[PDB]
Amino acid sequence: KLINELNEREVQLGVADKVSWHSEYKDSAWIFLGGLPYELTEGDIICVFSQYGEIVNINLVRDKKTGKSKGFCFLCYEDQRSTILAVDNFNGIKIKGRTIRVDH
Amino acid sequence: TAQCFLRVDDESMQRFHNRVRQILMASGSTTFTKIVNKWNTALIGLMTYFREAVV
Amino acid sequence: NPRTSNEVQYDQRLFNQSKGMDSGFAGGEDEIYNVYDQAWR
Amino acid sequence: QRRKAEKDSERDELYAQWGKGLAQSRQQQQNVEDAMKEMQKPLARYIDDEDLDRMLRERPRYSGPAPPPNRFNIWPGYRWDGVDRSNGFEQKRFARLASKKAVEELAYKWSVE
Amino acid sequence: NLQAQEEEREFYNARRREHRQRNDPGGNNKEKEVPAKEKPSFELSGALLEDTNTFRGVVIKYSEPKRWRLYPFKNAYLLGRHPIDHPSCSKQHAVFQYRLVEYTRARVKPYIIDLGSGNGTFLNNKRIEPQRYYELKEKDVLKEIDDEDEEEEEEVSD
Repeated sequence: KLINELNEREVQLGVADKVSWHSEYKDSAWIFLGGLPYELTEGDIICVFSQYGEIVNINLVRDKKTGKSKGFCFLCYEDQRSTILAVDNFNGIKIKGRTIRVDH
Repeated sequence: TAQCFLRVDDESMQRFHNRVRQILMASGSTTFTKIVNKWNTALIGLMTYFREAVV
Repeated sequence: NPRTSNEVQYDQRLFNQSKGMDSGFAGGEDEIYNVYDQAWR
Repeated sequence: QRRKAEKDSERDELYAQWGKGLAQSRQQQQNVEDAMKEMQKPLARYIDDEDLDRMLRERPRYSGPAPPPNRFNIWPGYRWDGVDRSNGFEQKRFARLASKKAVEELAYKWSVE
Repeated sequence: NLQAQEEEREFYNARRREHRQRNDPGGNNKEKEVPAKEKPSFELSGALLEDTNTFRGVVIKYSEPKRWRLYPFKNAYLLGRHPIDHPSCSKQHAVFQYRLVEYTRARVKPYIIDLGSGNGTFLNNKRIEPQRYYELKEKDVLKEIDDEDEEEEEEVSD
Protein backbone atom coordinates (compact mmCIF):
# COMPACT_ATOMS: atom_id res chain seq x y z
CA LYS A 1 0.00 0.00 0.00
CA LEU A 2 2.92 2.33 0.71
CA ILE A 3 4.43 1.56 -2.72
CA ASN A 4 1.72 3.23 -4.80
CA GLU A 5 2.18 6.45 -2.80
CA LEU A 6 5.93 6.31 -3.45
CA ASN A 7 5.26 6.00 -7.17
CA GLU A 8 2.98 9.04 -6.86
CA ARG A 9 5.70 11.10 -5.18
CA GLU A 10 8.07 9.82 -7.87
CA VAL A 11 5.79 10.77 -10.77
CA GLN A 12 4.45 13.99 -9.24
CA LEU A 13 7.89 15.46 -8.58
CA GLY A 14 9.16 14.66 -12.08
CA VAL A 15 11.78 12.11 -11.05
CA ALA A 16 12.66 11.33 -14.69
CA ASP A 17 13.82 7.70 -14.93
CA LYS A 18 17.25 6.42 -13.96
CA VAL A 19 17.16 8.07 -10.52
CA SER A 20 14.11 5.82 -10.07
CA TRP A 21 14.24 3.61 -7.00
CA HIS A 22 14.01 0.54 -9.19
CA SER A 23 17.63 1.48 -9.92
CA GLU A 24 18.16 0.68 -6.24
CA TYR A 25 18.74 -2.93 -7.29
CA LYS A 26 19.82 -3.64 -10.90
CA ASP A 27 21.14 -6.92 -9.49
CA SER A 28 17.91 -8.76 -8.78
CA ALA A 29 15.14 -10.53 -10.64
CA TRP A 30 13.38 -12.36 -7.80
CA ILE A 31 10.23 -10.61 -6.58
CA PHE A 32 8.20 -10.95 -3.41
CA LEU A 33 4.47 -11.58 -3.62
CA GLY A 34 2.92 -11.54 -0.16
CA GLY A 35 -0.68 -11.55 0.96
CA LEU A 36 -1.50 -14.19 -1.62
CA PRO A 37 -4.58 -16.42 -1.45
CA TYR A 38 -4.06 -19.89 -0.03
CA GLU A 39 -5.85 -21.66 -2.89
CA LEU A 40 -3.28 -20.38 -5.37
CA THR A 41 -0.50 -22.58 -6.72
CA GLU A 42 2.55 -22.54 -8.99
CA GLY A 43 0.96 -22.83 -12.42
CA ASP A 44 -1.59 -20.16 -11.53
CA ILE A 45 0.71 -17.38 -10.34
CA ILE A 46 2.97 -18.31 -13.24
CA CYS A 47 0.05 -17.79 -15.61
CA VAL A 48 -0.79 -14.40 -14.13
CA PHE A 49 2.75 -13.02 -13.79
CA SER A 50 4.12 -14.30 -17.08
CA GLN A 51 2.09 -11.34 -18.39
CA TYR A 52 4.89 -8.83 -17.83
CA GLY A 53 7.76 -11.17 -18.63
CA GLU A 54 8.90 -14.77 -18.80
CA ILE A 55 9.25 -16.23 -15.31
CA VAL A 56 12.14 -18.66 -15.06
CA ASN A 57 11.63 -20.20 -11.62
CA ILE A 58 9.52 -19.41 -8.57
CA ASN A 59 9.69 -20.89 -5.09
CA LEU A 60 6.40 -20.33 -3.28
CA VAL A 61 6.68 -20.82 0.47
CA ARG A 62 4.32 -23.62 1.50
CA ASP A 63 4.46 -25.01 5.02
CA LYS A 64 6.54 -28.17 4.99
CA LYS A 65 4.34 -30.43 7.12
CA THR A 66 0.78 -29.58 6.09
CA GLY A 67 1.96 -28.90 2.54
CA LYS A 68 -0.12 -25.75 2.04
CA SER A 69 0.95 -22.24 1.15
CA LYS A 70 2.08 -19.91 3.91
CA GLY A 71 0.65 -17.20 1.67
CA PHE A 72 3.59 -15.80 -0.29
CA CYS A 73 6.00 -16.61 -3.09
CA PHE A 74 9.46 -15.56 -4.18
CA LEU A 75 9.54 -15.50 -7.96
CA CYS A 76 12.28 -15.23 -10.56
CA TYR A 77 11.81 -13.88 -14.11
CA GLU A 78 14.07 -14.00 -17.15
CA ASP A 79 14.22 -10.20 -17.38
CA GLN A 80 14.72 -7.39 -14.86
CA ARG A 81 12.62 -4.77 -16.66
CA SER A 82 9.93 -7.39 -16.15
CA THR A 83 10.57 -7.06 -12.42
CA ILE A 84 10.53 -3.26 -12.56
CA LEU A 85 7.33 -3.47 -14.59
CA ALA A 86 5.76 -5.99 -12.22
CA VAL A 87 6.46 -4.21 -8.94
CA ASP A 88 5.56 -0.85 -10.43
CA ASN A 89 2.44 -2.26 -12.10
CA PHE A 90 0.90 -5.49 -10.78
CA ASN A 91 0.87 -4.28 -7.17
CA GLY A 92 -2.28 -3.36 -5.26
CA ILE A 93 -4.13 -6.09 -7.15
CA LYS A 94 -7.28 -7.98 -6.16
CA ILE A 95 -7.11 -11.77 -6.19
CA LYS A 96 -9.98 -13.84 -4.80
CA GLY A 97 -10.99 -10.81 -2.73
CA ARG A 98 -7.59 -10.07 -1.18
CA THR A 99 -5.08 -7.50 -2.42
CA ILE A 100 -1.61 -8.96 -3.00
CA ARG A 101 1.63 -7.09 -2.27
CA VAL A 102 4.80 -7.20 -4.37
CA ASP A 103 8.32 -5.80 -3.92
CA HIS A 104 11.95 -6.54 -4.73
CA THR B 1 -10.68 15.65 -69.50
CA ALA B 2 -10.20 19.39 -69.00
CA GLN B 3 -8.15 22.01 -67.22
CA CYS B 4 -9.16 24.57 -64.60
CA PHE B 5 -7.10 27.72 -64.27
CA LEU B 6 -7.15 29.57 -60.97
CA ARG B 7 -6.78 33.29 -60.53
CA VAL B 8 -7.04 35.34 -57.37
CA ASP B 9 -10.18 37.42 -57.60
CA ASP B 10 -10.06 41.21 -57.65
CA GLU B 11 -12.05 41.94 -54.49
CA SER B 12 -9.72 39.62 -52.60
CA MET B 13 -6.61 41.51 -53.70
CA GLN B 14 -8.44 44.66 -52.71
CA ARG B 15 -9.09 43.28 -49.23
CA PHE B 16 -5.45 42.31 -48.73
CA HIS B 17 -4.33 45.73 -49.90
CA ASN B 18 -6.68 47.41 -47.45
CA ARG B 19 -5.22 45.10 -44.81
CA VAL B 20 -1.66 46.28 -45.44
CA ARG B 21 -2.96 49.85 -45.55
CA GLN B 22 -4.56 49.04 -42.21
CA ILE B 23 -1.17 48.02 -40.84
CA LEU B 24 0.56 51.19 -42.02
CA MET B 25 -2.19 53.62 -41.08
CA ALA B 26 -3.46 52.24 -37.79
CA SER B 27 0.08 52.08 -36.37
CA GLY B 28 1.94 55.30 -35.86
CA SER B 29 2.88 54.48 -32.27
CA THR B 30 3.40 50.73 -32.26
CA THR B 31 6.79 49.01 -32.10
CA PHE B 32 8.64 47.88 -35.19
CA THR B 33 8.71 44.26 -34.12
CA LYS B 34 4.97 44.52 -33.69
CA ILE B 35 4.34 45.69 -37.24
CA VAL B 36 6.38 42.83 -38.64
CA ASN B 37 4.06 40.50 -36.74
CA LYS B 38 1.12 42.24 -38.39
CA TRP B 39 2.68 41.78 -41.82
CA ASN B 40 3.55 38.12 -41.29
CA THR B 41 0.07 37.35 -40.04
CA ALA B 42 -1.64 39.00 -43.01
CA LEU B 43 0.81 37.50 -45.49
CA ILE B 44 0.39 33.92 -44.36
CA GLY B 45 -3.31 34.71 -44.21
CA LEU B 46 -3.19 35.30 -47.94
CA MET B 47 -0.72 32.59 -48.86
CA THR B 48 -1.96 29.59 -46.89
CA TYR B 49 -5.42 30.28 -48.29
CA PHE B 50 -4.73 30.98 -51.96
CA ARG B 51 -1.41 29.18 -52.53
CA GLU B 52 -1.39 27.98 -56.15
CA ALA B 53 -3.60 30.76 -57.45
CA VAL B 54 -1.10 33.35 -56.26
CA VAL B 55 1.58 32.39 -58.76
CA ASN C 1 -12.12 -15.44 -19.28
CA PRO C 2 -10.32 -13.11 -21.66
CA ARG C 3 -11.32 -9.46 -21.71
CA THR C 4 -12.53 -9.10 -25.27
CA SER C 5 -14.02 -6.33 -27.38
CA ASN C 6 -15.25 -6.11 -30.94
CA GLU C 7 -12.59 -5.03 -33.44
CA VAL C 8 -9.30 -3.79 -31.89
CA GLN C 9 -9.50 0.03 -31.96
CA TYR C 10 -6.41 2.08 -31.12
CA ASP C 11 -3.30 1.95 -28.91
CA GLN C 12 -2.42 4.55 -26.28
CA ARG C 13 0.98 6.25 -26.63
CA LEU C 14 -0.55 8.74 -29.06
CA PHE C 15 -4.27 8.50 -28.27
CA ASN C 16 -3.73 11.50 -26.01
CA GLN C 17 -1.05 13.87 -27.33
CA SER C 18 -2.24 17.30 -28.50
CA LYS C 19 -4.20 19.72 -26.33
CA GLY C 20 -7.98 19.80 -26.61
CA MET C 21 -10.55 22.17 -28.08
CA ASP C 22 -8.37 25.19 -27.36
CA SER C 23 -9.78 26.74 -30.53
CA GLY C 24 -7.73 28.25 -33.34
CA PHE C 25 -5.69 31.27 -32.36
CA ALA C 26 -7.29 34.51 -31.19
CA GLY C 27 -9.74 36.49 -33.32
CA GLY C 28 -6.73 36.91 -35.58
CA GLU C 29 -4.78 39.60 -33.75
CA ASP C 30 -1.52 41.02 -35.13
CA GLU C 31 0.22 41.05 -31.75
CA ILE C 32 0.24 37.25 -31.47
CA TYR C 33 3.27 36.13 -33.47
CA ASN C 34 3.15 32.32 -33.06
CA VAL C 35 4.16 31.51 -36.64
CA TYR C 36 6.73 28.86 -35.67
CA ASP C 37 5.89 25.59 -33.94
CA GLN C 38 9.31 24.78 -32.45
CA ALA C 39 12.22 26.84 -31.22
CA TRP C 40 15.24 27.55 -33.40
CA ARG C 41 18.04 25.75 -31.58
CA GLN D 1 32.51 -34.84 -1.46
CA ARG D 2 33.64 -33.45 -4.81
CA ARG D 3 30.43 -34.11 -6.75
CA LYS D 4 28.22 -33.04 -3.82
CA ALA D 5 30.05 -29.77 -3.13
CA GLU D 6 29.83 -29.24 -6.89
CA LYS D 7 26.08 -29.85 -6.70
CA ASP D 8 25.73 -27.08 -4.13
CA SER D 9 28.55 -24.95 -5.57
CA GLU D 10 27.70 -25.51 -9.22
CA ARG D 11 24.19 -24.67 -8.06
CA ASP D 12 25.71 -21.42 -6.81
CA GLU D 13 26.83 -20.95 -10.41
CA LEU D 14 23.39 -21.98 -11.70
CA TYR D 15 21.15 -19.90 -9.43
CA ALA D 16 23.74 -17.13 -9.43
CA GLN D 17 23.66 -16.77 -13.21
CA TRP D 18 19.89 -17.21 -13.04
CA GLY D 19 19.26 -14.77 -10.21
CA LYS D 20 19.86 -11.39 -11.85
CA GLY D 21 18.03 -11.51 -15.18
CA LEU D 22 18.54 -14.18 -17.82
CA ALA D 23 16.85 -11.73 -20.18
CA GLN D 24 19.28 -9.02 -19.11
CA SER D 25 22.37 -11.20 -19.61
CA ARG D 26 21.74 -11.93 -23.30
CA GLN D 27 21.39 -8.23 -24.10
CA GLN D 28 24.76 -7.75 -22.46
CA GLN D 29 26.03 -10.61 -24.61
CA GLN D 30 25.01 -8.77 -27.77
CA ASN D 31 27.33 -5.92 -26.85
CA VAL D 32 30.16 -8.46 -26.79
CA GLU D 33 29.38 -9.28 -30.42
CA ASP D 34 29.53 -5.53 -31.05
CA ALA D 35 33.15 -5.46 -29.94
CA MET D 36 33.83 -8.06 -32.63
CA LYS D 37 32.32 -5.70 -35.18
CA GLU D 38 34.81 -3.04 -34.06
CA MET D 39 37.90 -5.16 -34.78
CA GLN D 40 37.00 -5.56 -38.45
CA LYS D 41 34.73 -2.51 -38.73
CA PRO D 42 36.82 0.33 -37.28
CA LEU D 43 34.76 3.22 -38.71
CA ALA D 44 31.88 1.88 -40.80
CA ARG D 45 29.89 4.11 -43.14
CA TYR D 46 27.00 3.09 -45.42
CA ILE D 47 27.41 0.47 -48.15
CA ASP D 48 29.81 -1.73 -46.22
CA ASP D 49 28.17 -5.09 -46.03
CA GLU D 50 26.57 -5.23 -42.59
CA ASP D 51 24.61 -2.10 -43.48
CA LEU D 52 23.75 -3.70 -46.81
CA ASP D 53 21.67 -6.67 -45.70
CA ARG D 54 20.88 -4.42 -42.76
CA MET D 55 18.58 -2.30 -44.91
CA LEU D 56 17.73 -5.40 -46.92
CA ARG D 57 14.55 -6.65 -45.26
CA GLU D 58 12.68 -3.66 -43.82
CA ARG D 59 10.63 -21.67 -27.88
CA PRO D 60 6.92 -21.06 -27.38
CA ARG D 61 5.82 -17.42 -27.54
CA TYR D 62 2.35 -16.25 -26.47
CA SER D 63 -0.27 -16.33 -29.22
CA GLY D 64 -3.67 -14.96 -28.28
CA PRO D 65 -5.01 -11.46 -28.63
CA ALA D 66 -2.49 -8.73 -27.86
CA PRO D 67 -0.32 -7.77 -24.92
CA PRO D 68 -0.89 -4.19 -23.78
CA PRO D 69 2.12 -1.98 -24.39
CA ASN D 70 4.88 -2.19 -21.79
CA ARG D 71 7.33 0.68 -21.46
CA PHE D 72 10.01 -1.90 -22.18
CA ASN D 73 8.02 -3.75 -24.86
CA ILE D 74 8.17 -7.38 -23.69
CA TRP D 75 5.89 -10.07 -25.10
CA PRO D 76 4.33 -12.24 -22.37
CA GLY D 77 5.44 -15.82 -21.82
CA TYR D 78 4.23 -19.04 -23.41
CA ARG D 79 1.35 -20.16 -21.22
CA TRP D 80 0.41 -16.70 -19.89
CA ASP D 81 -3.20 -16.53 -18.74
CA GLY D 82 -4.03 -14.06 -21.49
CA VAL D 83 -5.70 -11.52 -19.22
CA ASP D 84 -4.68 -8.03 -18.22
CA ARG D 85 -4.18 -7.86 -14.46
CA SER D 86 -2.82 -4.46 -13.53
CA ASN D 87 -3.14 -1.30 -11.50
CA GLY D 88 -3.20 0.63 -14.78
CA PHE D 89 -0.19 2.65 -13.65
CA GLU D 90 1.53 1.74 -16.92
CA GLN D 91 -1.09 3.42 -19.13
CA LYS D 92 -1.57 6.42 -16.87
CA ARG D 93 2.17 6.62 -16.39
CA PHE D 94 2.33 5.94 -20.11
CA ALA D 95 -0.35 8.53 -20.87
CA ARG D 96 0.96 11.18 -18.49
CA LEU D 97 4.46 11.11 -19.94
CA ALA D 98 2.93 11.66 -23.37
CA SER D 99 0.87 14.55 -22.02
CA LYS D 100 4.03 16.33 -20.93
CA LYS D 101 5.27 16.34 -24.52
CA ALA D 102 2.15 18.27 -25.46
CA VAL D 103 2.87 20.51 -22.49
CA GLU D 104 6.39 21.43 -23.60
CA GLU D 105 5.01 22.58 -26.97
CA LEU D 106 2.05 24.60 -25.66
CA ALA D 107 4.51 25.97 -23.12
CA TYR D 108 6.61 27.28 -26.02
CA LYS D 109 3.73 28.71 -28.04
CA TRP D 110 3.68 31.10 -25.08
CA SER D 111 7.20 32.40 -25.58
CA VAL D 112 6.91 34.50 -28.74
CA GLU D 113 4.26 36.85 -27.34
CA ASN E 1 9.71 -46.03 -1.53
CA LEU E 2 6.02 -45.66 -2.38
CA GLN E 3 5.45 -41.89 -1.98
CA ALA E 4 8.69 -39.97 -1.46
CA GLN E 5 7.04 -36.69 -0.45
CA GLU E 6 3.37 -36.47 0.49
CA GLU E 7 2.59 -33.09 -1.12
CA GLU E 8 4.72 -32.18 -4.19
CA ARG E 9 3.07 -29.57 -6.42
CA GLU E 10 0.39 -28.83 -9.02
CA PHE E 11 0.99 -26.33 -11.83
CA TYR E 12 -2.76 -26.10 -12.41
CA ASN E 13 -5.61 -23.63 -12.57
CA ALA E 14 -7.21 -22.21 -9.42
CA ARG E 15 -10.94 -22.15 -8.77
CA ARG E 16 -10.88 -18.47 -7.81
CA ARG E 17 -9.19 -17.51 -11.08
CA GLU E 18 -11.75 -19.02 -13.43
CA HIS E 19 -14.40 -18.21 -10.83
CA ARG E 20 -13.80 -14.47 -10.54
CA GLN E 21 -13.10 -14.06 -14.24
CA ARG E 22 -16.51 -15.51 -15.18
CA ASN E 23 -19.46 -15.00 -12.87
CA ASP E 24 -23.09 -14.44 -13.41
CA PRO E 25 -22.06 -19.40 -10.35
CA GLY E 26 -19.06 -19.26 -12.61
CA GLY E 27 -19.94 -19.71 -16.26
CA ASN E 28 -18.33 -21.30 -19.27
CA ASN E 29 -18.15 -20.07 -22.86
CA LYS E 30 -16.69 -16.62 -22.49
CA GLU E 31 -17.46 -14.67 -25.64
CA LYS E 32 -14.72 -14.73 -28.27
CA GLU E 33 -13.11 -11.51 -29.47
CA VAL E 34 -15.41 -11.14 -32.51
CA PRO E 35 -18.82 -11.07 -30.81
CA ALA E 36 -20.90 -7.98 -31.56
CA LYS E 37 -24.64 -7.36 -31.40
CA GLU E 38 -26.57 -7.68 -34.64
CA LYS E 39 -28.36 -4.32 -34.60
CA PRO E 40 -25.19 -2.20 -34.67
CA SER E 41 -23.89 -4.41 -37.45
CA PHE E 42 -27.12 -3.47 -39.22
CA GLU E 43 -26.14 0.15 -38.48
CA LEU E 44 -22.79 -0.27 -40.24
CA SER E 45 -24.90 -1.83 -43.01
CA GLY E 46 -26.88 1.42 -43.01
CA ALA E 47 -30.17 -0.35 -42.31
CA LEU E 48 -33.21 1.05 -40.55
CA LEU E 49 -35.53 -1.48 -38.90
CA GLU E 50 -37.44 -1.88 -42.18
CA ASP E 51 -34.50 -3.31 -44.18
CA THR E 52 -32.46 -4.30 -41.10
CA ASN E 53 -31.48 -7.91 -40.38
CA THR E 54 -33.09 -9.18 -37.18
CA PHE E 55 -33.15 -12.86 -36.23
CA ARG E 56 -36.50 -13.81 -34.71
CA GLY E 57 -36.98 -17.14 -32.94
CA VAL E 58 -39.89 -19.53 -33.50
CA VAL E 59 -41.06 -22.16 -31.01
CA ILE E 60 -42.89 -25.42 -31.64
CA LYS E 61 -43.39 -27.89 -28.80
CA TYR E 62 -41.76 -31.07 -30.09
CA SER E 63 -44.92 -33.11 -29.52
CA GLU E 64 -47.26 -30.51 -31.06
CA PRO E 65 -46.22 -28.35 -34.01
CA LYS E 66 -46.47 -22.72 -32.35
CA ARG E 67 -45.54 -19.63 -30.38
CA TRP E 68 -45.24 -19.75 -26.65
CA ARG E 69 -43.46 -16.48 -27.47
CA LEU E 70 -41.29 -15.20 -30.32
CA TYR E 71 -37.70 -14.32 -29.58
CA PRO E 72 -35.30 -11.75 -31.05
CA PHE E 73 -31.59 -12.53 -31.16
CA LYS E 74 -30.61 -8.91 -31.86
CA ASN E 75 -30.43 -7.29 -28.42
CA ALA E 76 -24.69 -13.78 -27.58
CA TYR E 77 -27.24 -15.61 -25.47
CA LEU E 78 -26.83 -18.31 -22.86
CA LEU E 79 -29.14 -21.28 -23.43
CA GLY E 80 -29.62 -23.08 -20.13
CA ARG E 81 -31.86 -24.74 -17.54
CA HIS E 82 -34.25 -22.83 -15.31
CA PRO E 83 -30.91 -18.28 -11.73
CA ILE E 84 -27.94 -17.96 -14.06
CA ASP E 85 -28.77 -18.72 -17.70
CA HIS E 86 -30.32 -15.82 -19.59
CA PRO E 87 -32.17 -18.00 -22.13
CA SER E 88 -33.91 -20.18 -19.58
CA CYS E 89 -35.52 -23.42 -20.74
CA SER E 90 -38.15 -25.46 -18.92
CA LYS E 91 -36.79 -28.67 -20.49
CA GLN E 92 -35.83 -31.03 -17.67
CA HIS E 93 -33.12 -32.70 -19.79
CA ALA E 94 -31.00 -29.55 -20.20
CA VAL E 95 -27.89 -29.51 -18.05
CA PHE E 96 -27.43 -26.43 -15.88
CA GLN E 97 -25.35 -25.27 -18.83
CA TYR E 98 -26.81 -26.68 -22.05
CA ARG E 99 -25.58 -24.56 -24.97
CA LEU E 100 -24.95 -21.03 -26.21
CA VAL E 101 -25.79 -18.99 -29.30
CA GLU E 102 -23.22 -16.36 -30.25
CA TYR E 103 -23.30 -14.02 -33.21
CA THR E 104 -19.76 -13.62 -34.52
CA ARG E 105 -17.90 -11.79 -37.28
CA ALA E 106 -16.40 -13.68 -40.23
CA ARG E 107 -20.13 -10.12 -41.85
CA VAL E 108 -22.43 -10.52 -38.85
CA LYS E 109 -23.34 -14.18 -38.73
CA PRO E 110 -25.28 -16.32 -36.22
CA TYR E 111 -23.49 -19.22 -34.54
CA ILE E 112 -24.57 -22.04 -32.25
CA ILE E 113 -22.11 -23.71 -29.89
CA ASP E 114 -22.79 -26.73 -27.70
CA LEU E 115 -21.39 -26.59 -24.17
CA GLY E 116 -21.14 -30.37 -24.11
CA SER E 117 -24.52 -30.92 -22.51
CA GLY E 118 -24.73 -34.49 -21.27
CA ASN E 119 -27.52 -35.47 -23.64
CA GLY E 120 -26.39 -33.41 -26.62
CA THR E 121 -28.40 -31.30 -29.02
CA PHE E 122 -29.89 -32.09 -32.43
CA LEU E 123 -29.58 -29.77 -35.44
CA ASN E 124 -32.19 -30.47 -38.12
CA ASN E 125 -32.57 -33.73 -36.17
CA LYS E 126 -28.84 -34.23 -36.82
CA ARG E 127 -26.52 -33.64 -33.87
CA ILE E 128 -23.21 -31.77 -33.88
CA GLU E 129 -20.13 -32.69 -31.86
CA PRO E 130 -19.10 -30.46 -28.96
CA GLN E 131 -16.66 -27.56 -28.74
CA ARG E 132 -16.83 -25.88 -32.15
CA TYR E 133 -18.82 -22.92 -33.43
CA TYR E 134 -21.34 -24.09 -36.03
CA GLU E 135 -22.86 -21.41 -38.25
CA LEU E 136 -26.62 -21.48 -38.54
CA LYS E 137 -28.56 -20.61 -41.68
CA GLU E 138 -32.15 -19.41 -41.76
CA LYS E 139 -34.94 -21.99 -41.32
CA ASP E 140 -32.57 -24.37 -39.52
CA VAL E 141 -34.03 -26.23 -36.55
CA LEU E 142 -32.90 -26.81 -32.97
CA LYS E 143 -34.10 -29.13 -30.22
CA GLU E 144 -29.57 -34.83 -29.19
CA ILE E 145 -32.36 -37.43 -29.55
CA ASP E 146 -36.15 -37.29 -29.35
CA ASP E 147 -36.43 -33.42 -26.65
CA GLU E 148 -39.62 -31.74 -25.45
CA ASP E 149 -39.43 -28.75 -27.81
CA GLU E 150 -38.32 -27.46 -31.21
CA GLU E 151 -36.96 -24.15 -32.49
CA GLU E 152 -36.60 -22.32 -35.80
CA GLU E 153 -34.79 -19.19 -36.95
CA GLU E 154 -36.07 -16.45 -39.24
CA GLU E 155 -34.59 -13.30 -40.70
CA VAL E 156 -37.01 -10.37 -40.80
CA SER E 157 -38.22 -9.82 -44.36
CA ASP E 158 -41.54 -9.42 -46.17
